[PDB]
Amino acid sequence: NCYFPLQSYGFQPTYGVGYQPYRVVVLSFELLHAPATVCGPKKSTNLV
Amino acid sequence: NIDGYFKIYSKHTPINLVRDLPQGFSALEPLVDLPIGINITRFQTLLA
Ligand SMILES: *[C@@H]1O[C@H](CO)[C@@H](O)[C@H](O)[C@H]1NC(C)=O
Repeated sequence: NCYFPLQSYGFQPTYGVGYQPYRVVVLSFELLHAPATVCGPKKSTNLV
Repeated sequence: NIDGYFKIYSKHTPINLVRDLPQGFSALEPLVDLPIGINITRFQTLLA
């Protein structure tokens, strides 16, 4: 009942669509306690 | 430092004087502004 805590995944291009590997990005952000130092892009239109 | 925006205004101007801070008039243009957010209470320079 002593166990090493980690269990490395096994990857084979043969595996089921689920046991196959899947990359993740979590776009986390922590919000609204300081000056903003990011924005989304601000559009522009040609000048008349 | 203004609400976590840290601002610099500055000048280089030529002179010819022996002793004291020259009497006269010139203004400082804004140079840069950085949203550093922190609480500066004190500061030091850097000689070489
Ligand atoms: C800056 O200082 C004020 C007063 O101590 C405090 O309310 C604020 O939470 C501080 N902010 C940071 C980023 O430490």
